[PDB]
Amino acid sequence: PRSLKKGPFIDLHLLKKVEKAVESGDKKPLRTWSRRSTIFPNMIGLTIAVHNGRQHVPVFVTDEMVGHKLGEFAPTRTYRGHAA
Amino acid sequence: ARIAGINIPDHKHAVIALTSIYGVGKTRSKAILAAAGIAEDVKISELSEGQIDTLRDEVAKFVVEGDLRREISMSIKRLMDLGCYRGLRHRRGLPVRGQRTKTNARTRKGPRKPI
Amino acid sequence: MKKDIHPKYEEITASCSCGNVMKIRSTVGHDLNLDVCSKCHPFFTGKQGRVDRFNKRFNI
Amino acid sequence: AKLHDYYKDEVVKKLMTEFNYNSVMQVPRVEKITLNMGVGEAIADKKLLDNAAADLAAISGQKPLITKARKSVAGFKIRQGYPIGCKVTLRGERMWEFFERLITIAVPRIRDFRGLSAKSFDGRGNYSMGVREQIIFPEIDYDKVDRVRGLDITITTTAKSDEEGRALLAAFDFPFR
RNA sequence: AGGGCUACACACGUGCUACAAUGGCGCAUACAAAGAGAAGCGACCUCGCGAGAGCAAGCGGACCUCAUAAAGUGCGUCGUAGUCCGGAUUGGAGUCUGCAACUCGACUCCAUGAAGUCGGAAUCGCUAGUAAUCGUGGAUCAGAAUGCCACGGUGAAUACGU
RNA sequence: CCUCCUAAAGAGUAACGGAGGAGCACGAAGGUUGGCUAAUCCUGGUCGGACAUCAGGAGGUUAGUGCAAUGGCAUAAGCCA
Ligand SMILES: [Mg+2]
Ligand SMILES: [Mg+2]
Ligand SMILES: [Mg+2]
Ligand SMILES: [Mg+2]
Ligand SMILES: [Mg+2]
Ligand SMILES: [Mg+2]
Ligand SMILES: [Mg+2]
Ligand SMILES: [Mg+2]
Ligand SMILES: [Mg+2]
Ligand SMILES: [Mg+2]
Ligand SMILES: [Mg+2]
Ligand SMILES: [Mg+2]
Ligand SMILES: [Mg+2]
Ligand SMILES: [Mg+2]
Ligand SMILES: [Mg+2]
Ligand SMILES: [Mg+2]
Ligand SMILES: [Mg+2]
Ligand SMILES: [Zn+2]
Repeated sequence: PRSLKKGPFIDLHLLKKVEKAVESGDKKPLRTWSRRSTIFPNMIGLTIAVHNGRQHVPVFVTDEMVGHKLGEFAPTRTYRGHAA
Repeated sequence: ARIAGINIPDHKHAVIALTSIYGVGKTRSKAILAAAGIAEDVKISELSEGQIDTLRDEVAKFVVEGDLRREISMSIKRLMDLGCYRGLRHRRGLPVRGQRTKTNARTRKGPRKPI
Repeated sequence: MKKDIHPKYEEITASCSCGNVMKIRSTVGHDLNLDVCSKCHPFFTGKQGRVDRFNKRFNI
Repeated sequence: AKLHDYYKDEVVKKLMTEFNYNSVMQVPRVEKITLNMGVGEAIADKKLLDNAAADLAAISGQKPLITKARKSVAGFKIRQGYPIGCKVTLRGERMWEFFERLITIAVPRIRDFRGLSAKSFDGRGNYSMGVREQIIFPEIDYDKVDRVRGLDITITTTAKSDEEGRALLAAFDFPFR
């Protein structure tokens, strides 16, 4: 994990979008490619559409998700089993 | 003998015997005994009731046994309930820490299941 | 009770770590040393998350 | 007899005040306590039925009655009359003394004891509970245990409802979560 | 830009680590060779259990640094147990590189403590400083070896014969 | 040879009429004295599950009877000593 002294990494464009969306009522999802950003407390209640490689998966942010990276909630591989 | 709700081996050295508690390894065993003023090569049988009580008092400082078990179960349930990558890996009984699954992964997957 | 058939059943002393001492009939024969009892067990007395943590580790 | 004097002197008063009973004879009583082991794995080994009956004897202070199959049951491979359990009925002095050993000694020794279910009343006032390991009773020697036996304990009460039964049990500081 | 090359009912090849007592653990203490280094190697000191961090010498080097070799030896302990064997897996907490460690890094600490008790048919290497075993260094490289390339230490058995 | 129906409310009553059983078992499964009461389901309860043993309730013989069927059987003929 990222060193504690560096703090939590979030992409600047996503931080700006989240500040804008918290400041003006809950809008449509936040379309983002920043799977690598940390989920901040000020995203709770927002719906964030995280790219998985092909699509933007909706992620409703709850408190239990805080501190995780957004890509943790948008699986990138499709697998339903072999011999199926 | 009876510490943290469990019986500790009576014939082993105290260091080894305390690692029978769920949540006590070798380092925590040394720490407990050095905080209770008891030599590590002392067999549990060669211990006064009062010294066993001191040992019990020092074990209650660490989360062990059923408290530790439900902590771990809560952490895994939280992962599974969130639906994060690690939660899905726990659900499907696959390695959670990035290991290859093309081969190996038998510890998580269990015995080979032929087609 | 019938004669001759039952376990020997006599009074002994149960001494707990917390200074509780109770005399009790039992089949154990000897005296007991209790590591816990009803007067010191934490359930009987009453001696029984992400946002907090994120904000404490990432003090800006 | 400690808990029987506690019942006669404190429990009756508490319950009479709470439920506004006219006669003390209405206060619920602990009528009996039955300890039962189902040892269905003794159809293979009869010697497993005895050793369980040894534990019960140690735990209750009372030779147990071997129970047997009311009817043949092909799912469990039991013919009618086959001995597949043991039980003790504790009454009076022995009942109150086992009740004290259970509340004050044995239940504190249950692994990860977080309380007993206040749900386990039969609808008529009687309380059943299970014990997963017979080791919680200090009569059962750990260095002498052959197999991890459990048992069930029923407390049959004269209470008319579950409300009254749980008021009676909680008057003895029964550890209901 | 984001994802994939890291998928996972499964099968094979090449390895690593074991299954222990010719061993494990603890303390103490001997004896190498080779090699690399400037956006690099980084001492000493201080802090941290630790990975590390802070400060900061020396060295383009038979000078400084990486950098105590380990097996060994002495003392003590474990006493044949799935164990004081094994160290997979997972939870929690961290460090560092790097715009960035979710997919998918290495490492640390606490906890956890799986299979495995010498491996079916079959099959491989090796004739001497070899095999076996023990550590060490380098290229690639921000970071990322159980692989590759190289270096010493200990050091066998057997070869009648075709 | 036994039980039921045909068989017409006493007995009896035929057909290559309609359905089943017997050719034993038991020194207790006989005698007697003392006691006892079922099936089934609901709720609670370690393993334990549809179904074992335990507790309570409902039910009231819908059980049981050494073996068919019928008629009996609680004062039990049923179950224990
Ligand atoms: Mg450890
Ligand atoms: Mg990898
Ligand atoms: Mg690209
Ligand atoms: Mg590849
Ligand atoms: Mg080890
Ligand atoms: Mg050089
Ligand atoms: Mg095994
Ligand atoms: Mg072995
Ligand atoms: Mg040759
Ligand atoms: Mg090597
Ligand atoms: Mg290099
Ligand atoms: Mg490198
Ligand atoms: Mg007639
Ligand atoms: Mg007529
Ligand atoms: Mg005629
Ligand atoms: Mg009679
Ligand atoms: Mg008769
Ligand atoms: Zn106590």
